[PDB]
Amino acid sequence: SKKKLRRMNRFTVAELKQLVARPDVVEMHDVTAQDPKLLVHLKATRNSVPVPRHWCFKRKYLQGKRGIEKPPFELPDFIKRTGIQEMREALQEKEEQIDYQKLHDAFFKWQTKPKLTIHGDLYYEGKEFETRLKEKKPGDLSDELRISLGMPVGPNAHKVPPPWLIAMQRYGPPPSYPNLKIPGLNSPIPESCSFGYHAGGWGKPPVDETGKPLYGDVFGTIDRTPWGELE
Amino acid sequence: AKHHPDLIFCRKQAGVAIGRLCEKCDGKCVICDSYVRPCTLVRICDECNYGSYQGRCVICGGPGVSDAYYCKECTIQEKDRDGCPKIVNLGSSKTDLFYERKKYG
Amino acid sequence: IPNTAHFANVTQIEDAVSLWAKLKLQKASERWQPDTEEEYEDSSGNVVNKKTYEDLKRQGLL
Amino acid sequence: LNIGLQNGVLLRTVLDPVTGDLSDTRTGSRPVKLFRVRMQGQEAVLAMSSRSWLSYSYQSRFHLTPLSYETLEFASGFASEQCPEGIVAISTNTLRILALEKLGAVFNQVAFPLQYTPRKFVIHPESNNLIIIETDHNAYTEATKAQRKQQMAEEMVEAAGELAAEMAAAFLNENLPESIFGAPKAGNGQWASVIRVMNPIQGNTLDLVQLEQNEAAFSVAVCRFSNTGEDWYVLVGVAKDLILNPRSVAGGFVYTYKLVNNGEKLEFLHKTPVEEVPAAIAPFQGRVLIGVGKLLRVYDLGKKKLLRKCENKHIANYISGIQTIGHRVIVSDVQESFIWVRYKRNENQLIIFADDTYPRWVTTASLLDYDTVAGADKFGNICVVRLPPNTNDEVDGLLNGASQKAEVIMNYHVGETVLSLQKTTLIPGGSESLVYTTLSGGIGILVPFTSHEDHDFFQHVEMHLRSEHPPLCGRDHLSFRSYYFPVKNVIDGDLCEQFNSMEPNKQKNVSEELDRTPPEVSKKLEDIRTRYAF
Amino acid sequence: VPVAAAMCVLKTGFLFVASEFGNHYLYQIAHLGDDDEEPEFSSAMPLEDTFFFQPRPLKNLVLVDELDSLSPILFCQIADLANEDTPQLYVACGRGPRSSLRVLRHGLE
Amino acid sequence: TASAVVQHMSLGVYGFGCEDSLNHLLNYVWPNVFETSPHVIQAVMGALEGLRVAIGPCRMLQYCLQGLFHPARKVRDVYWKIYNSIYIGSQDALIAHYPRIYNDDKNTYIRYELDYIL
Amino acid sequence: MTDRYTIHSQLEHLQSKYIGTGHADTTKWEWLVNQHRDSYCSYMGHFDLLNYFAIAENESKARVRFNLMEKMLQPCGPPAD
Amino acid sequence: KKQDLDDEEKTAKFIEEQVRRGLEG
Ligand SMILES: [Zn+2]
Ligand SMILES: [Zn+2]
Ligand SMILES: [Zn+2]
Repeated sequence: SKKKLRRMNRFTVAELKQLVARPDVVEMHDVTAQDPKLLVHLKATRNSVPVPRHWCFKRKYLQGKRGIEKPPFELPDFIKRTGIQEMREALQEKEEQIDYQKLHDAFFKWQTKPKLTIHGDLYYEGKEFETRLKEKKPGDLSDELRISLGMPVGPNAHKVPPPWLIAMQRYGPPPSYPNLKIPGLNSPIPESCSFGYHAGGWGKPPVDETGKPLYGDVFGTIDRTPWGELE
Repeated sequence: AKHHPDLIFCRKQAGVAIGRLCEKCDGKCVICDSYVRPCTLVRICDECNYGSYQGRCVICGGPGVSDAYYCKECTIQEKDRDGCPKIVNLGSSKTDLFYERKKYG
Repeated sequence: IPNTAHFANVTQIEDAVSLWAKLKLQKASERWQPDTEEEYEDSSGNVVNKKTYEDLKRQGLL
Repeated sequence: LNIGLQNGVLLRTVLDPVTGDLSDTRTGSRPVKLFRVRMQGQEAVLAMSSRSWLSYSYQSRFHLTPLSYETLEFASGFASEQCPEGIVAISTNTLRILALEKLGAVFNQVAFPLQYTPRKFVIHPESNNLIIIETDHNAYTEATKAQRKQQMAEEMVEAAGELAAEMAAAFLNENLPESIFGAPKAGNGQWASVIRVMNPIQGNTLDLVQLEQNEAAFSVAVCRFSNTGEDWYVLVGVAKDLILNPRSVAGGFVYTYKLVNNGEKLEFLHKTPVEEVPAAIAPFQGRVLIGVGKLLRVYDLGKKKLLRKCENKHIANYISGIQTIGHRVIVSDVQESFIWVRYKRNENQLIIFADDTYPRWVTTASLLDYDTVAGADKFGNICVVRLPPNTNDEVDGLLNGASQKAEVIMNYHVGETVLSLQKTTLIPGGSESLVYTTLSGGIGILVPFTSHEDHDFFQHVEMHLRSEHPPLCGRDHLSFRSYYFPVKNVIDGDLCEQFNSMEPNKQKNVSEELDRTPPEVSKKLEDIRTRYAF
Repeated sequence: VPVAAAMCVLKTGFLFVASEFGNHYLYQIAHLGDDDEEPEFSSAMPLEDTFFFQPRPLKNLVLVDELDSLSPILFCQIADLANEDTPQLYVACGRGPRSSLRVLRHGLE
Repeated sequence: TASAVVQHMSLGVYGFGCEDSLNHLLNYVWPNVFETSPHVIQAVMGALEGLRVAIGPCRMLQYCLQGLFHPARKVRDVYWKIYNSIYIGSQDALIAHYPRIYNDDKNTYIRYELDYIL
Repeated sequence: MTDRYTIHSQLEHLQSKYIGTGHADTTKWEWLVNQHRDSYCSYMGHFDLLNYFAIAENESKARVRFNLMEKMLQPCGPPAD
Repeated sequence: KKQDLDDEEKTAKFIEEQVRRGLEG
């Protein structure tokens, strides 16, 4: 009867979102806690880390991941500079039918840190293939995107015209993104760029009949030293 | 130890009597069950040093031959403050091996 | 009503509209209305909303 | 042997058939003459170049401390019955029989008394006077005390008894100096505060203001509003009916004062009510930031009462202090951490753009440069927190905090609450250092290394000393320094400087572990202190 | 005497009074404090009220010495507010009526 | 076996400032915390207390919060086991780390002595 | 069944060995009160937090210590049932 | 030995600077 008494007084997910100051934080299962109020308040504190997603999944963790084939682990490039890949291949192949200064320099002289996630980055099944999104930034580009466009990749990409910069200057930039500035369209042509119609031109500056730009500015019209640094 | 979870420690107040290990078991930490970096000495409960047990291998139960130490880890996380680590259960392993012995030869 | 994570597990229309009232009021408070709250200096030595001050400013006189 | 040149520098050296080792400092561009006296149970040396430097191996350590007195032509030791131990000193057309005080206590001092617990004080930059706000919970302001005293005397007379025997005026004359007989003071919610303009050279209080009874003063700033001229103004936050342990107020006010008479007289302008206790104030681009309660306002000075030019209400808990570099603003709240904040001016907004990932009850903060802030903590730590390199200064959630967080690059458990951190240089031309003082009375400094060689060296000194000379009480030094958050990027100077007092055989153990000799190692210790500090 | 965190009464009639904040003190005992007109309270005398008494400046002790102390240090600011080029410390410290503003320098008095 | 490695590594790097990478390794280690085979569950718990001494308890506490009061009971078991293993060590350091918890009508849950402002 | 009651015995004994640990049915009240009581013992410990409160209020460290130890009895109001 | 020489030079730098400052003094 006591279990039923708590059930009878148990809150709906709508009520729990209502009284609670933050409602998103509130999951469908939080309504099943002993104290809905303390649990939502504890999930609504800064810097906390949410419980891993697979607690309820009937199947196992990485057992569910299973079936596809995976390429063997790829060595850190600075270990790869030693070539111990080649030495191991040669000895292994002879059987199948290295100097020391390079190794010490590889560990100390030229070893550098990797890219590491900050506190709150939980691992989950698919995070290695999760598509990085949200990047609403027009300025960021790729090399696969540039090449598969036929647009230059690397340091010349800025003078390599994105084929929709001419449509930015023609209909305005993408209308969902007024905040989009396009170099050579709403900011000046990048350094050493040239507006033009030849292969590699920046079009013509978006212009009104008095001589002001209709989009951005097509021509481009403290003491940050750290405190205690080594020498 | 970390290897047979069926084992128990005395867990009373430590004392001043040092702990000793058999020649058989010697060379290891009692808890982290490694074999390295001995830092600090073991101390044992008054009962667990009373009686014939003056100088016995804490683990193997046998003759005291050397001192018993604590690994650097266990002393860094302060697992060395739980009193007598004297194991007050003999454990199935010694019994069963002796029994199969008496059977065979 | 914008479909946002705040409405996760809301299935009833009445709950969605209500939740909306509280959420609208809260974002109302956290957002700062500059003109509605700014305090401007009456030249005699008084304080009135910047919106009223600019309105009256032009408003033949201010 | 001790060597004095005539360009003010001086050398020490130990004596052998040859001069073996050396170390040298400066002592003034005028020729350096050396003299002998015996002091406090030890012989020690004088030396004058442009002031007098007493050098003594302070229980086996050279301390070379200047004195507080005028320049000299000659002197020598002296003893008497009148002056049992001291100095004959002939000086600028003068002869002096002197005596030297406590031969410890690196610092001098001179004391000027106050009335209340002085919570804060700022320096008026033209005249160089101090504005101090003093406060006391559980006390009586002078008015109410005199009134209540005489009033109690009034209910004395009503005893209706021989009326004749009148202790009334006797009492009312009697005032025991509170400084020595205790503070005749009590009440639970009753504050009392005071403002004082005080000259720093001589102790005289140039001016004084006594707030009402239940008013407490919590923060003060000295600014110059852009719209008005060059007049300096003093703003004094004030809470009204604070109750401490439950917590509730009537509310705040912000007294404003004109700072007239070249910097020697406060005179009232106006007090603007405000809806919580404004706990910290700062000048900022011609207008004054004021953190009140949990909100952060930009205010500007009107001639009726302060006006509100902008605001932010996201700040988490309650605002304890606020710092501002030229462009952006480090709010520092009581529980959550430092919170960075950017002031978009033309568009007139304050935008939260990045903040710390830890909880940390900040008491005081200080800005090392654009990127980094060094903050004390109330439990005893010191942290140093810098924004990572690539951040976007200007935006318009993540882990319930702001979008991008700030990494922590030094943690260290000083040992006592640190109430005031500040970056400066002590000796002239000696390199910038970070001076902290604490709530027990200690004054320490933190000092950045410059060269990986030395940093690794000191690291190995302390690592070996740690295990070969453990603390007395059995604490484990690494743990102690890592009480709350684990130590990171700091070398302990008071472990290392204990080498000199270990026992020589162990001195040798270590000294060989680095393959140096005790003198070599000791000198290399004495550098950092010699060159950064006293 | 200002509130103490520990008194310790030596031999030789000293009495070291370590005020919890501010300066310390070392007194000596020049009267063992009996046989005068100060009324002595007791366990035995009845009332139903509490006996009163009246404070007075020192009689039975004398202040031999006084150790300087800084604690607490409520604010500190390192600055150059006199001519000289070594910056002084302005350390505003104390509690209650015994509070003070101290100026410190490197040197010996 | 990977969890054993992290244990020993963090115990060796104690106090040298290599915390960012230990923090990242802790992020991968954490999700195994729901597991059954005694050898792996016990290797994981060992790793977690090593990481406690090397990261601090403020971190482990932030990781351990949201599930102290979860509606499940398998998780609440696991989380209270971890949170004890912390609290036994470093139960003093945990003082300046607990979150601030709002008081309800008939109790008082906030410690005000900690924000006596000076 | 077996799991619940052996872990229940282990948690009750570990708790009666260490005041303040928890178990899967610890309630908000016991959590919060153990957490206060530890804060109190630690203020009286660290010689310094004592100075901080004894200056924030205007009491003397003996009176402060006394009030802390008075409160350690029932710090978060009376129990909940 | 190079490190010894180096710190010798460091000290020479210090003394030179402080004494030249005294020289302006
Ligand atoms: Zn071990
Ligand atoms: Zn025992
Ligand atoms: Zn054995």
